[PDB]
Amino acid sequence: GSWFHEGLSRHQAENLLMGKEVGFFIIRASQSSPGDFSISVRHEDDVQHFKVMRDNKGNYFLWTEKFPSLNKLVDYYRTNSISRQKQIFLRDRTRED
Amino acid sequence: SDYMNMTP
Repeated sequence: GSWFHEGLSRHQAENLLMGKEVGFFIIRASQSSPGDFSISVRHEDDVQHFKVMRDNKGNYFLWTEKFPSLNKLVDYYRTNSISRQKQIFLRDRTRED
Repeated sequence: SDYMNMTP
């Protein structure tokens, strides 16, 4: 598998992630901002979406924290909450894996 | 649509 499913729609990402554990996620091309990515993340009761923005140096960010690559952004949010309303960490393996 | 980190 892969984190990255560029062609998945927002609703398709919701459907896929409803079948996954909290913190599982997919990175897709944004429908609203076509040259950018969106990260969809399974929360406890639903799936929420984050826009991956770019600064004038080409860094990637969600909030204020900047990263030179999507990979570094993902790895940061394994340890730090991606959500400001709840504590949610990105995950991509089950506990049994 | 709606994104959690959309701010002005």
